[PDB]
Amino acid sequence: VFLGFLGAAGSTMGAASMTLTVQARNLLSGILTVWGIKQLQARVLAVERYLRDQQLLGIWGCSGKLICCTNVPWNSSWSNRNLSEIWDNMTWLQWDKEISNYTQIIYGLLEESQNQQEKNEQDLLAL
Amino acid sequence: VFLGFLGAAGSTMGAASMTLTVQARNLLSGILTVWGIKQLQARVLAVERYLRDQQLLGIWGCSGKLICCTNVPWNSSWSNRNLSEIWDNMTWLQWDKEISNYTQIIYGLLEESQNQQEKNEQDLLAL
Amino acid sequence: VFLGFLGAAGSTMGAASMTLTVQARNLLSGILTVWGIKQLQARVLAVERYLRDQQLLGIWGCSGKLICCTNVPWNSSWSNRNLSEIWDNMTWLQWDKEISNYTQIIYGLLEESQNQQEKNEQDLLAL
Amino acid sequence: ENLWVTVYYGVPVWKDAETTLFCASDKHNVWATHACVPTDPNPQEIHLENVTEEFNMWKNNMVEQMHTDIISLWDQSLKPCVKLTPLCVTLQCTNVTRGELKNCSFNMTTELRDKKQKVYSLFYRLDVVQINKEYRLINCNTSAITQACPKVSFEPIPIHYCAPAGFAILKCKDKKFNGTGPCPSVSTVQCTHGIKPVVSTQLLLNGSLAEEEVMIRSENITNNAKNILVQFNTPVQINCTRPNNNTRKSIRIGPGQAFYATGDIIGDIRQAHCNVSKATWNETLGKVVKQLRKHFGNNTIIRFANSSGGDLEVTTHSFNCGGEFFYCNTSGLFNSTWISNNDSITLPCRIKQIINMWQRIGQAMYAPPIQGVIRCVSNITGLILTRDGTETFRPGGGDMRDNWRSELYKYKVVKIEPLGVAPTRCKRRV
Amino acid sequence: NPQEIHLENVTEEFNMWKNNMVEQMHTDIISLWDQSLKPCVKLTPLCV
Amino acid sequence: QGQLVQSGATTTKPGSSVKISCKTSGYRFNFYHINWIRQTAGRGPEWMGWISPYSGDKNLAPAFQDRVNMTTDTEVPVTSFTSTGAAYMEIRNLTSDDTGTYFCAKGLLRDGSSTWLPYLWGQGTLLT
Amino acid sequence: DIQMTQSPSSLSASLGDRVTITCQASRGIGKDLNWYQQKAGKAPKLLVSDASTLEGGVPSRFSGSGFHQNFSLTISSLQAEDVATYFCQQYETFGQGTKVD
Ligand SMILES: *[C@@H]1O[C@H](CO)[C@@H](O[C@@H]2O[C@H](CO)[C@@H](O[C@@H]3O[C@H](CO[C@H]4O[C@H](CO)[C@@H](O)[C@H](O[C@H]5O[C@H](CO)[C@@H](O)[C@H](O)[C@@H]5O)[C@@H]4O)[C@@H](O)[C@H](O[C@H]4O[C@H](CO)[C@@H](O)[C@H](O)[C@@H]4O)[C@@H]3O)[C@H](O)[C@H]2NC(C)=O)[C@H](O)[C@H]1NC(C)=O
Ligand SMILES: *[C@@H]1O[C@H](CO)[C@@H](O[C@@H]2O[C@H](CO)[C@@H](O[C@@H]3O[C@H](CO[C@H]4O[C@H](CO)[C@@H](O)[C@H](O)[C@@H]4O)[C@@H](O)[C@H](O[C@H]4O[C@H](CO)[C@@H](O)[C@H](O)[C@@H]4O)[C@@H]3O)[C@H](O)[C@H]2NC(C)=O)[C@H](O)[C@H]1NC(C)=O
Ligand SMILES: *[C@@H]1O[C@H](CO)[C@@H](O[C@@H]2O[C@H](CO)[C@@H](O[C@@H]3O[C@H](CO[C@H]4O[C@H](CO)[C@@H](O)[C@H](O)[C@@H]4O)[C@@H](O)[C@H](O)[C@@H]3O)[C@H](O)[C@H]2NC(C)=O)[C@H](O)[C@H]1NC(C)=O
Ligand SMILES: *[C@@H]1O[C@H](CO)[C@@H](O[C@@H]2O[C@H](CO)[C@@H](O)[C@H](O)[C@H]2NC(C)=O)[C@H](O)[C@H]1NC(C)=O
Ligand SMILES: *[C@@H]1O[C@H](CO)[C@@H](O[C@@H]2O[C@H](CO)[C@@H](O)[C@H](O)[C@H]2NC(C)=O)[C@H](O)[C@H]1NC(C)=O
Ligand SMILES: *[C@@H]1O[C@H](CO)[C@@H](O[C@@H]2O[C@H](CO)[C@@H](O)[C@H](O)[C@H]2NC(C)=O)[C@H](O)[C@H]1NC(C)=O
Ligand SMILES: *[C@@H]1O[C@H](CO)[C@@H](O[C@@H]2O[C@H](CO)[C@@H](O)[C@H](O)[C@H]2NC(C)=O)[C@H](O)[C@H]1NC(C)=O
Ligand SMILES: *[C@@H]1O[C@H](CO)[C@@H](O[C@@H]2O[C@H](CO)[C@@H](O)[C@H](O)[C@H]2NC(C)=O)[C@H](O)[C@H]1NC(C)=O
Ligand SMILES: *[C@@H]1O[C@H](CO)[C@@H](O)[C@H](O)[C@H]1NC(C)=O
Ligand SMILES: *[C@@H]1O[C@H](CO)[C@@H](O)[C@H](O)[C@H]1NC(C)=O
Ligand SMILES: *[C@@H]1O[C@H](CO)[C@@H](O)[C@H](O)[C@H]1NC(C)=O
Ligand SMILES: *[C@@H]1O[C@H](CO)[C@@H](O)[C@H](O)[C@H]1NC(C)=O
Ligand SMILES: *[C@@H]1O[C@H](CO)[C@@H](O)[C@H](O)[C@H]1NC(C)=O
Ligand SMILES: *[C@@H]1O[C@H](CO)[C@@H](O)[C@H](O)[C@H]1NC(C)=O
Ligand SMILES: *[C@@H]1O[C@H](CO)[C@@H](O)[C@H](O)[C@H]1NC(C)=O
Ligand SMILES: *[C@@H]1O[C@H](CO)[C@@H](O)[C@H](O)[C@H]1NC(C)=O
Ligand SMILES: *[C@@H]1O[C@H](CO)[C@@H](O)[C@H](O)[C@H]1NC(C)=O
Ligand SMILES: *[C@@H]1O[C@H](CO)[C@@H](O)[C@H](O)[C@H]1NC(C)=O
Ligand SMILES: *[C@@H]1O[C@H](CO)[C@@H](O)[C@H](O)[C@H]1NC(C)=O
Repeated sequence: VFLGFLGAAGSTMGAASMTLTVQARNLLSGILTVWGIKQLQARVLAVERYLRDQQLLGIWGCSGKLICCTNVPWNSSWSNRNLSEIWDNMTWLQWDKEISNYTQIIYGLLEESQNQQEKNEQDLLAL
Repeated sequence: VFLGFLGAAGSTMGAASMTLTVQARNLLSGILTVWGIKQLQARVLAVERYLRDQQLLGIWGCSGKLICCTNVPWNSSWSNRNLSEIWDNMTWLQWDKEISNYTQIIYGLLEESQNQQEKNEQDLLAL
Repeated sequence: VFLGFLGAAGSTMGAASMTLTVQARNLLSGILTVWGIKQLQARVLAVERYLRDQQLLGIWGCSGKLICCTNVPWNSSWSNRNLSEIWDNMTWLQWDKEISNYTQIIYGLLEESQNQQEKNEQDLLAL
Repeated sequence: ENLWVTVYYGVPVWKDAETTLFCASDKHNVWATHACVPTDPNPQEIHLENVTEEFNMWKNNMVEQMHTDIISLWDQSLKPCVKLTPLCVTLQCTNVTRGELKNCSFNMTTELRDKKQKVYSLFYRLDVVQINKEYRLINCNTSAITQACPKVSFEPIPIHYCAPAGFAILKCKDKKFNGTGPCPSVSTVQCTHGIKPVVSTQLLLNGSLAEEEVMIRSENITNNAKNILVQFNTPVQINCTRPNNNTRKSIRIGPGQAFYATGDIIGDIRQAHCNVSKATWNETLGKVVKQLRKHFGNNTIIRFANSSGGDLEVTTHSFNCGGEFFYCNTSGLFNSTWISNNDSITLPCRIKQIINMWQRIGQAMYAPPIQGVIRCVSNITGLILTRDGTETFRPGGGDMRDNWRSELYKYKVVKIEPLGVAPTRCKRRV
Repeated sequence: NPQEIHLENVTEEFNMWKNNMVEQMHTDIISLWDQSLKPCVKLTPLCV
Repeated sequence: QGQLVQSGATTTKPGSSVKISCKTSGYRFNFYHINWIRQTAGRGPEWMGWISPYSGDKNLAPAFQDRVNMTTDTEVPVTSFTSTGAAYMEIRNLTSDDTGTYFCAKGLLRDGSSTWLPYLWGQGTLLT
Repeated sequence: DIQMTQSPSSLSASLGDRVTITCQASRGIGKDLNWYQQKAGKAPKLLVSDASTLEGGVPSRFSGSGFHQNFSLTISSLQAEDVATYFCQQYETFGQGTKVD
């Protein structure tokens, strides 16, 4: 099936996670007059917001990945939910709300876990 | 030899394929007055067209690659030409014309072949 | 310790090299009125300078890397300094001055060393 | 257990935001629709199954943004046009052979700066004031005045507002969706439907209808100071005409500066007016009075009255027809009292020319006269009522953003945030 | 340093009579002409 | 994570039919099945059937297929992820063998192998 | 159409006592209630708007709360300058007033 842009918004986190490229395509293209400056401001805004998400993927060792596995172990303080009660029960919309507070913390952990990982790889290849 | 920007435009697809970084460098740098707004419109246009090619490479698992090998098998309906009659006979200009129609189809195949590849890698590392 | 943006500017090249993500974060976000056009010109300038550094990392096989190891052997004409007298003696500021002349040469060597590396990998997978 | 966080790029999640939208469309019209991006012939509408979103048409920023965009495009379309400040001179006016339109002669500047000319022009009453009787244009003591360029059209052209890349617009498919609340059926679109920027008063013209039943919307309907935005489901047709055969007369008032004056009437002098079907307007007022009881009582009586005061723009069905700004008396449409349980209405409409458009005091516009006989046909698809603080509802308006709100209720601007972190039993290698 | 790269073996179709550079240059000059007359004095009092 | 209140103890006599309600809250009604289960005197517990408020689909045991009237309304949305629903249940050929406590149960998950499993229950209703 | 029942109509307390006044609504009004203070021979002064928002410049001893149908205005530690008539406001309808002494 082909649900469309945000088609799986109401589907479960597991279902939507197979339709990632759907939302990844339309993030950069889409699904001195008044309109002239109004459009230019939007064309620059789209690029800035895109490169910010790409910037975070880059410093997490996830550049080029849609599904990216990391080294940060899941702190149960963030959410003490079982695996089967998340990917087959919740929607990404609900999940983003429940992890609203802890999102900024995870973003830092994913960063130093990458600068230490490549610092280690620089030593693994020092022989 | 150093042919220059588009130097191998008339050379064979194999010859030009060794001079990829030549064309890759000058894709982003180059080889309220009237000119002021005329130049700003061009500086934004160059970035948008660049990130679109990078966006496609990213969702094909080719981000960072110049020569990228995939999993989509070559449908002979697209072109029933032999390997030696392409890379040592044709020029990329001719090739882009002969594959004009089927180009949009290949671009979709290269996308899901990557979202299924990483979905599989997420399972290979689930143990 | 957390020194901050450019905190290790006066520290040794080895110390600063562990604080790369610090400077990598604030390279894209930060640490028709007069101000309106003055700000738009800056928002475009920040993206162009960012993608230029990313463009060089891409054609060096370093896209996504903070510490990237290459194949170009260090020519002692560039700097005939010992390893321990660089990473534990000099600051990146001093180093950029001493390698000012030879920087453009290294940037070319890192490019063809990548187009030949992937051309070789295209043959390693031709069987 | 063994749970590590994993990064997901492209997750269907969004937040309520507000960004700068841009236009799309399909002589130059005031709304510069030629400068907009072409409307795509394949309009992608994706339906969001299982999704339930909260809407609030009364906080919508698209409305506040559209309203300043129109104002911004209005001001843009008057810069190159001629300034009628030399027209702010003493006029000698006589009636025309009741007493509404006048016949005014003045001394005017020619193309040479040392020569005058005694020209005459006709003016409606509402454009002049006294001091042969001596008159003067209405705007002279308040604002400069700019003649609308006679090649731009006031025609509402369908405009589509589009969100940038990385944003989306969420429609509302709920056929009975009132103002606020959680829309059960939701879909996502890249641009809005073809919205015609019809500037009107009291009676919403040429707009989009309601499916199923006639809706009624308001912030607090118990609050008398909140306009009721009633939307019809069946359009009642209204026909308007200025029947005078007017003529346009160019007057060179300077180098390259030509003021278009009303020459003379060719034939009968008649009244401008509008017709609505008294039957169709009776059954439409009934549909409205029905849904009015659902909020006020099955036994209370619902009464309609005309306006109770204000300026001409709000006390009358103000609108524009073929280029001339009508102001119709509506007392013949809101004069009914409803208990618990060929025909034509005709409205006397006046015509003006010095119009301040929005509420700006400082930027007046002279609409040049339209040659020929003006008649236009349009649907009144909505209404803007105001209950008296027996519950009596009287028409009203003024704030032009209620017009835009009557077509932007279905939509909402959201910001796509595609990065999602979630745990699985996955870890990378060494 | 004006870089001119010669395209060996290449053969391109040209049509000077459809060229958009011409149509673009012509409105650029017109646009620069109009720009260079805004600050200048208006001789309308001379129309006497 | 919400309540599933039911009707009262309506005691009739054999031959008649009884309609038991089940009004939901605190959760999206259309996202989970509604199971019906009874524990009578004479046997233990017996699973009657579930119905899918979203798809409208119904699956019930052969021991009650020709007796049970299983219908659902449509949820009235409260918030983005909350609604209020209602599930109905009737029995045709009623006897004294069918005397017991009856419950409704919300399904366990939205996908997987335990989608319809009676997880969140009501309070019970005493029949004849 | 709405009816606001303010209670009590009058009260008396000492300097430093806690005083509370209630306004009951005949049906749900959300948080659309405003509290005023009017002294003898003076115009009213806005104390609380939107049920529970203290107006600027009003001394902190005042406070309000309520939602749906039950509302209240509280003066923690009564003072001498607080002798006035207090009334709630729902749109164009006012409470009958409370005379503090
Ligand atoms: C919107 O939200 C609704 C409600 O949350 C979602 O509906 C739920 O979808 C999930 C997955 O799509 C369903 O779970 C599956 O259930 C089937 C059981 O169905 C089988 O048995 C039924 C009764 O005998 C029968 O009706 C089914 O037959 C088909 O035809 C009906 C016609 O009515 C059709 O409606 C059905 O959908 C069927 O297609 C069918 O024979 C179960 O078999 C599934 O398990 C298999 O698959 C999982 C992997 O998904 C695997 O792990 C298992 O081991 C097994 O292999 C699966 O559990 C759920 O029942 C639906 N209803 C609820 C939860 O009330 C809907 O999907 C959402 N859509 C979007 C777009 O977001
Ligand atoms: C608004 O008000 C303006 C005035 O400010 C009106 O303009 C005047 O309109 C009148 C008619 O209503 C015009 O008068 C007519 O002038 C015609 C031109 O003839 C002149 O030139 C000839 C030379 O060829 C001379 O011989 C002659 O004496 C005139 O000087 C005449 O042909 C008309 O004659 C008619 O009337 C006479 C007497 O009534 C009859 O005997 C004739 O047979 C004939 O029927 C008439 O005199 C006047 O010229 C207009 N002025 C200007 C400046 O144009 C507008 O008409 C008025 N508009 C409206 C809508 O109310
Ligand atoms: C509500 O919508 C109505 C229709 O969408 C609007 O009616 C339109 O009104 C304008 C101006 O009032 C008309 O434009 C005029 O057209 C005539 C000639 O049109 C005739 O000839 C053309 C040939 O090109 C033919 O194609 C047409 O069908 C007509 O037969 C010109 O002389 C005028 O200068 C002016 O351009 C529209 O034609 C008219 N449309 C229709 C379908 O009647 C109405 O104005 C709107 N109401 C409001 C308040 O905005
Ligand atoms: C146009 O006709 C009207 C109607 O006769 C005139 O209005 C009269 O104005 C005088 C003042 O000069 C009043 O005393 C009368 O009472 C008015 N009559 C009516 C019926 O209102 C008006 O003066 C005429 N204008 C011109 C320029 O002749
Ligand atoms: C005024 O009346 C109706 C709106 O209800 C419009 O006429 C119908 O338009 C729809 C879609 O445009 C067509 O499917 C119908 O066949 C039309 N009906 C008839 C009898 O022609 C009409 O265009 C409206 N005019 C406006 C909005 O300017
Ligand atoms: C309105 O008046 C104009 C003239 O003021 C009329 O235009 C004339 O039309 C006829 C054809 O019917 C032509 O032969 C004339 O040459 C036209 N005159 C001018 C000056 O152009 C027009 O017909 C009138 N229309 C109505 C509805 O009364
Ligand atoms: C408004 O005008 C329209 C068209 O000018 C009128 O529609 C006409 O009605 C007659 C009588 O039913 C029909 O014979 C015509 O065929 C209709 N015209 C069209 C184009 O369909 C309408 O009756 C007028 N309504 C009012 C209230 O004035
Ligand atoms: C005016 O409208 C607002 C918002 O539409 C109403 O506020 C809601 O009131 C209900 C019932 O009192 C509450 O359950 C909601 O929580 C309120 N929502 C918000 C955002 O405040 C308000 O009640 C209305 N007031 C009147 C007098 O009708
Ligand atoms: C979880 O987070 C808290 C602070 O948010 C921290 O103190 C604790 O060590 C963390 N636990 C694990 C297992 O990471
Ligand atoms: C985040 O912090 C706020 C603080 O007001 C709290 O109310 C909320 O519950 C927190 N989020 C979670 C998921 O606990
Ligand atoms: C080639 O493409 C056609 C449609 O373009 C498709 O039906 C066919 O299966 C393809 N064959 C292979 C081998 O991929
Ligand atoms: C692509 O389609 C067009 C249809 O007009 C056809 O003429 C052309 O030959 C097709 N391309 C190829 C390579 O066959
Ligand atoms: C060092 O560089 C010089 C020119 O800069 C070159 O001739 C020489 O071969 C290089 N030596 C090595 C070892 O790369
Ligand atoms: C670079 O070249 C300049 C030429 O003026 C020279 O002075 C300088 O010493 C050179 N740099 C190094 C590091 O030798
Ligand atoms: C035009 O100016 C002359 C100059 O004396 C004056 O007599 C005449 O009345 C003026 N005309 C008008 C219409 O004011
Ligand atoms: C402008 O003139 C009118 C005459 O109708 C007068 O009533 C009004 O007070 C004046 N307004 C201003 C701002 O001078
Ligand atoms: C719209 O409908 C919802 C639910 O039916 C209701 O809560 C809300 O009050 C309605 N809006 C108005 C303005 O009555
Ligand atoms: C409203 O009606 C009354 C009586 O019918 C009338 O006196 C008044 O002028 C009317 N107002 C308007 C604006 O038509
Ligand atoms: C509107 O018409 C009524 C009678 O039809 C009249 O009494 C009233 O004065 C008119 N409105 C105005 C503003 O004159």
